[PDB]
Amino acid sequence: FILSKIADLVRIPPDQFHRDTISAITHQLNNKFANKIIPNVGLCITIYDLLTVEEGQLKPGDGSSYINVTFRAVVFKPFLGEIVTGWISKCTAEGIKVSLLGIFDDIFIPQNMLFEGCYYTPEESAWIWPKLYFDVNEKIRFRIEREVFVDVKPKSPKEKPPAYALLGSCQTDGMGLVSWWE
Amino acid sequence: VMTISSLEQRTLNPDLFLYKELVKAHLGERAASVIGMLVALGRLSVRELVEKIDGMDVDSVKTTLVSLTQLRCVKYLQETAISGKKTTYYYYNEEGIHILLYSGLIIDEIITQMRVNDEEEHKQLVAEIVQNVISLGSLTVEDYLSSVTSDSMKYTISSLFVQLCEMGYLIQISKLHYTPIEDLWQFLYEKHYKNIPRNSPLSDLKKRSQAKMNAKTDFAKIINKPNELSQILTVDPKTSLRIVKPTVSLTINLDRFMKGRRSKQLINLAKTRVGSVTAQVYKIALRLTEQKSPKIRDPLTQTGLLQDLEEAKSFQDEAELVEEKTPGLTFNAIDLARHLPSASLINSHLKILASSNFPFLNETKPGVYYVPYSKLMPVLKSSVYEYVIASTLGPSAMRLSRCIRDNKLVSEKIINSTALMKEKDIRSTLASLIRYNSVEIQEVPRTADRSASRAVFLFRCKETHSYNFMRQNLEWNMANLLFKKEKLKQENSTLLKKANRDDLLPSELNQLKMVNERELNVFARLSRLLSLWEVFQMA
Amino acid sequence: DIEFINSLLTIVWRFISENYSTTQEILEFITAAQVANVELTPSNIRSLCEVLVYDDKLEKVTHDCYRVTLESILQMSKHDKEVVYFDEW
Amino acid sequence: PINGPITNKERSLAVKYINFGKTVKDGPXXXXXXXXXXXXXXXXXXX
Repeated sequence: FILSKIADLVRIPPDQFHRDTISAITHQLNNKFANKIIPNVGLCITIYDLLTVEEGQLKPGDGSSYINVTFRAVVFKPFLGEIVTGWISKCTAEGIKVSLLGIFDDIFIPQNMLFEGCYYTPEESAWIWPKLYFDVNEKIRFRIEREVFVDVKPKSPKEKPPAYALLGSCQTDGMGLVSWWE
Repeated sequence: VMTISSLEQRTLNPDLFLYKELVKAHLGERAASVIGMLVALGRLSVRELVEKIDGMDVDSVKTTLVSLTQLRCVKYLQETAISGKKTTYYYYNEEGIHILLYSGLIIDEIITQMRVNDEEEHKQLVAEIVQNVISLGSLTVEDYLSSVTSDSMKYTISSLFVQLCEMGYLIQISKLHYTPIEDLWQFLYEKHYKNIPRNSPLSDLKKRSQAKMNAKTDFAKIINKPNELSQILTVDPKTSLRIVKPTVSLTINLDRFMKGRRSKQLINLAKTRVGSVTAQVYKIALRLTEQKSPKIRDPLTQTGLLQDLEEAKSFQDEAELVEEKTPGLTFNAIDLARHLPSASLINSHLKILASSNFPFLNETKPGVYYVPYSKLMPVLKSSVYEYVIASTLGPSAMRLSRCIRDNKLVSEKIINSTALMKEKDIRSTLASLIRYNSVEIQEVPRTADRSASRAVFLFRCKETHSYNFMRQNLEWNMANLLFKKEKLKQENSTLLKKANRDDLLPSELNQLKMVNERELNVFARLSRLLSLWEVFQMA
Repeated sequence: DIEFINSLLTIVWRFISENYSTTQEILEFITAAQVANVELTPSNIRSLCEVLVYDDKLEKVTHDCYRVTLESILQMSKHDKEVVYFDEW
Repeated sequence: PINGPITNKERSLAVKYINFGKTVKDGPXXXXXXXXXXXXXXXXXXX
């Protein structure tokens, strides 16, 4: 988690005139970002405070209220090398894909830098170490290494979806299972 | 599809991007900006840099200025106007970026031709000395001598210093040596137009002879000033051996570096047409006589002024007679097997280099023999160019090229007959020949007066257009070469930074060997076509 | 017709190596009469002369004759490299 | 064209070329007053 500082312009309809500005701008800003991904600054969660707000203007052919304000929104990314709790979900032979419940399943760690004795089997047995192994529903500690950013394809109303994707290297001992200790 | 074929970058950057590409690898960012703009718009003013780009005014400009000055990447000129104040205009300076493209290639010939000594400490010594020269762009003797460690031999590094001045190579820093050839001619043209005390309005054509002849003799003293001067370098105070002036600084030069490779091109032609021994006999002659041989320096008056229609020869042959003068007069009398690292007289091996003249050399005066630097170039450009078409396309493309060069401007009637064999395959490679320029197409109708088809056709001339297409081979080869080498960096940048901090894992060492492989080979490809371009820059 | 242009690809093959060869026009007068398959006339004097004149073969030296020098030698990409043509620029 | 892994000497020349380039990138201390004809540039050349 980290706190970004950004600016933006808000359009509030006549329907919200009965309430207070700060309350109106709040709801609007919530409909703006929320769960949506903000480019290059990481993924955003919620909104914090409101500053710099000034007199809003009006365009001739509408009748609404356009206000340009800046605010600090709470976003998400720990840092380059942080270790954080999670667990795997799905799998094939590439590497394990660890999902942190509460943010996204986007985290995926292929097996390259992992322990020297790891291999996938078609036998439906997930993975094997020369110690032991584990599977889904069990908590996993994973470290961050690499981060990538891409653009988006046009939306199609009724695969390459790497909107926000993080991967890492777990080779340092004591990772992937918390009951090995204690 | 997907544009990955690099059709995007293909069309829009002839010349141009070449320059700011090399300085980007050199420095990058702001450094590429100024030079790249200095090319496109040509002549540039200090204030003018700010207007166009909005380049972070006066912080970058003053920083880049002195940065380009030390390595002399900008041609400097200052003057004034009849109105007042002052103005300073910058030009793209000679080729200084080509020298940055050279680098070790220059130092190569420096190391290689520094022998006649045998395998000494010189290797590790001057490698450190020369690399300090080109990098800083200018070196004063004393401040550099201060960099040398104490309580040791001080003249060990000065064992070869006065030997760096040598004959060619490093010369002194002098004054206006960097200067537009057009401008210095105009600045020197003063005191010529200016000179007459209301003499007499007779024979207006004498103003020609006055200014010209007085300019030529004043031009000669300026160009021969950096060439050979024994004043500074040969200074020999007592209580020591010959030692170069501690005050006056030095700089490298175009003289023997451009000469060394030019001889190689002659050797490659020699070695092809004669034995290995004959190439050596012809080599030992060139090594001694390369000093007073203008060669690469030949025109020297060309850039910066008009030639003529009428007086073109009277200009040209005036140079040709001094190209007759110096080689004939000054150059060595017949020697016998000088030193070297076949007994008696080796002139018999010259006689087999004599009896066979065509295509090249073998010009003789009674009592003295030497190779012309004028008539040698046409047959030098011929061979190499013919070998280019030989390399690129098959054997069929070769034969037809000279077929047009035997006679001139004829139709397919006598061509089909006299060329080789078959019509259809000739028309095939005729289209491949006429594909990119170089034969043009003739201009004339058959009784149609330009009207319509069935008119007669002829294939003719066009040398310079069959030249410049080898000047398009200059940048676009080295471009993608160097570029995708640089793109190989930023892609592996995360790896390289990890490698530098390390100076682990199976797959990390894999991509480490990968880039290094590509690195080596791509520099070997660079120097390859580098030697190919250098011969095509003249005539 | 078709018989023509196919007759010049044979008799000129190995005769080169056996050639200083004096009197360049006699060189034909030699070649013109040989193998008993001999062709006809001086029309072949300027034939193999001014056809084979280029593409290595024999050098051109004065007093009408032919030399030999460099023909004896010939008778004896990961990421981005070469492609050595086109591309305009 | 042609080429390939030829002339180890040239490879050494290539290695040197890379080494010389690295030294320039690392570099930017006197430079003095030399050759400056501009008083405005000479003032900035002091530092």
